[PDB]
Amino acid sequence: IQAKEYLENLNKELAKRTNVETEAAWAYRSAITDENEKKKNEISAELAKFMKEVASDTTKFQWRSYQSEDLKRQFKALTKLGYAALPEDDYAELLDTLSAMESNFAKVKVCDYKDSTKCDLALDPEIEEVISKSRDHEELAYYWREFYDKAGTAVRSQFERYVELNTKAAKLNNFTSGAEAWLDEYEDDTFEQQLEDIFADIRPLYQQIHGYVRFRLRKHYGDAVVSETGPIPMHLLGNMWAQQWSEIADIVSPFPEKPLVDVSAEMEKQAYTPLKMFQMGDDFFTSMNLTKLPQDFWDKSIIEKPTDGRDLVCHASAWDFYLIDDVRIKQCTRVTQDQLFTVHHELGHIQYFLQYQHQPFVYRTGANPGFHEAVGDVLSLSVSTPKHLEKIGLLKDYVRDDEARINQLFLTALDKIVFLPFAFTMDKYRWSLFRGEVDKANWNCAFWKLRDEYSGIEPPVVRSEKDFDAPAKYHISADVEYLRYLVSFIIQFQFYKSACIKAGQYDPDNVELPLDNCDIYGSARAGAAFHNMLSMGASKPWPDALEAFNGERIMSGKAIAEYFEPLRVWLEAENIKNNVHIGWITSNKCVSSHHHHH
Ligand SMILES: C[C@H](CS)C(=O)N1CCC[C@H]1C(=O)O
Ligand SMILES: [Zn+2]
Repeated sequence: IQAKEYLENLNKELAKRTNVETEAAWAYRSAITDENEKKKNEISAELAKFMKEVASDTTKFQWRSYQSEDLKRQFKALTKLGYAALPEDDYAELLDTLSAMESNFAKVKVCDYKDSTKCDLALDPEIEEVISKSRDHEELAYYWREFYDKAGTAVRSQFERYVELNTKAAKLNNFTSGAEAWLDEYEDDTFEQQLEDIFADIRPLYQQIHGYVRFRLRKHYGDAVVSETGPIPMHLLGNMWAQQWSEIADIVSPFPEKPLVDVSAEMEKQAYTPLKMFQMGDDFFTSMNLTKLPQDFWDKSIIEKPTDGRDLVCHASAWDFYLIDDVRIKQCTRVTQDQLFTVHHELGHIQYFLQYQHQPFVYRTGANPGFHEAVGDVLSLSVSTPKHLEKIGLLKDYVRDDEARINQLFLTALDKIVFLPFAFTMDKYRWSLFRGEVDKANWNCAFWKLRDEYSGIEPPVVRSEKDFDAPAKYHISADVEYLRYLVSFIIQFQFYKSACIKAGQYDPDNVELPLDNCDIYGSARAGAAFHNMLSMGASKPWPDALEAFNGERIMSGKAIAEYFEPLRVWLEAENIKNNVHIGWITSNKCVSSHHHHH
């Protein structure tokens, strides 16, 4: 019998019913009120029951024996019930606990280090600016400590029941745990190992940047503050979680003398605005014959932090309302070079949305979560190059010295190479929890030992099992899988390298056309490749989506390394010239107790 009629009917409903859920999720996250929180959870509970019933109806159709896939593909996916598999009581309890951590994160406020009266400083604007600009280790320590105690510790209990229900829901779907359930999204039994492999190839590179940054930081802050051979004290790497270090390029770039690609201040001087930035981002896509932003986007998107005293979630995000042309972004945008990439990052999501609207709801997602987080980053890479920044006048007079090129790759290494091990630890940690590998009595150290092993970083002050820091990371609090980023930072280079080749910008043979300097801006063959891939949306396992992009079907490290080759070689020499220590000894920042009040 034909269920193509069934599925078509059903997807159309799901897309209708998810629309409702999406408007409540979006109202909440634009204005955190209990009422909005209640409506939001209400809708999901409702949707959850529909799914349960929709799931039992499919027992009618024995698709495990059907003929054509796609159809046979839509059932395997529509019957994979996530948290909705949980009985009524638990699903609701999960939503509550899930709401608790999300709003706790977003509602954090600390008191200004030099004015204990204020206490209205928030993470997005204020704190992120301090961690990023201050050069007083004691002040960055203050803000580190103040933020991790509120954002992580305060929500340890909820986080524990979250893992419990997460696990419960995963066994309810025939998965080993929540861990193996996330991995399933990549449809490949050897995925984790492929990633463990690639990380190994780039690690050596990671351990040359590490010792170097540590060299300057220690030269700048001093021996007493940063020690040689020891892991790098966070709070000093310019990022609350140390996932990216570009913010401290003013003190660790090898050539601050040679032009620094810091368009950030030339932006502010030119009166750049959030709106202008989105429009610039709209341009790149249309330049590539990609789809232009629809009218609902400019009408509904929130692109600047609301000015009232209301609470909201401001960790940038893009929304697919599952209709036709109703896509919106919510960003607390600021005029700075990092935010500029972010806009593009977000538009990468929007693009994908538009690219697969026609697809049956079930397939309206990304081929492999990795693909979703990479689109917009590929354009960002182009925008970051001297070529494209001069072309738009955000870099007046610039000379490609040679040692100016080193900066152009080094400033990129702090966000792209450096990130690889951070994102890997994020899920390795949550995987070890989902799997019963760790004892609740060691939950907070496993996280730090893990930040130690892979990143060589440690907290500003001693923490203990009394604290719980993992939740200080938005995604841990909001339950958002993180492996998608690791995969993105790898393959986004695979995309970029092919785009530039299809575009007349990259030639491996001769020079004058180096990978780190193509712009693909205005490239039609590029957007073309980007259309064959995006338009598919989950309709096929990812090896097929990629193959639609460049004929290849494998994920590899042959992209970042080739891109950062000139940097890697420049460092080895430099590290011997300065006698720079490589590698680090285990950390002494995870313990338990100890006070001097007798
Ligand atoms: C806003 C995006 C997701 S749409 C995000 O969370 N990113 C982008 C890069 C890293 C990571 C982060 O902020 O931790
Ligand atoms: Zn994203």
